[PDB]
Amino acid sequence: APKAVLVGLPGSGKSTIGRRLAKALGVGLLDTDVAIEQRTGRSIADIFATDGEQEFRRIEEDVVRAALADHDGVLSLGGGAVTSPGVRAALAGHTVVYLEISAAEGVRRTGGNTVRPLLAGPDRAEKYRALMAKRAPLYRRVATMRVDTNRRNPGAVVRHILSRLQVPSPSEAAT
Ligand SMILES: O=C(O)C1=C[C@@H](O)[C@@H](O)[C@H](O)C1
Ligand SMILES: [Cl-]
Repeated sequence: APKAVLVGLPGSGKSTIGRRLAKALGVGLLDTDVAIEQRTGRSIADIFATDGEQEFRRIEEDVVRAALADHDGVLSLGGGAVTSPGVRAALAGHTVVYLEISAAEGVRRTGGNTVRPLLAGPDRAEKYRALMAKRAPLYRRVATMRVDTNRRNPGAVVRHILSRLQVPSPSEAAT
């Protein structure tokens, strides 16, 4: 079972944090969005467009359940997986790290490299805020470790997690 399952919104640093955490632990990194494409040979968008949302979610849940069973390292969950009741059920009992950010912080961090993100109009930021209002309550439900990542360097976030994922040395009996 995974050392840590990472959840959060775009802008939470989830990709970078996952890689860095896996590097520090020396464990494998499995991203469920990548795994779905590797197992189907179809892009995320293609699946949505042809089989529909519900079928994408069923495929994703199968992938997530298999990873929870078989993967020992860091598991990075796609951003909509927790909308599936079966995924929230399957997570119970796992170590689930929620990289928590505010709506304002998320909007800032998903603006990209343009200097004047406001000039493109409010629609993208409004859709982001809507997404956070829907997703954040579900991430708080499934979390076992909430980590405030607002204005923190990704290395500090990794240290915070590592200090709360320590494993004692085994006894003689265990060895
Ligand atoms: O927010 C979502 O529901 C999604 C997030 C991505 O990680 C992908 O799993 C896909 O684009 C759906
Ligand atoms: Cl690091």
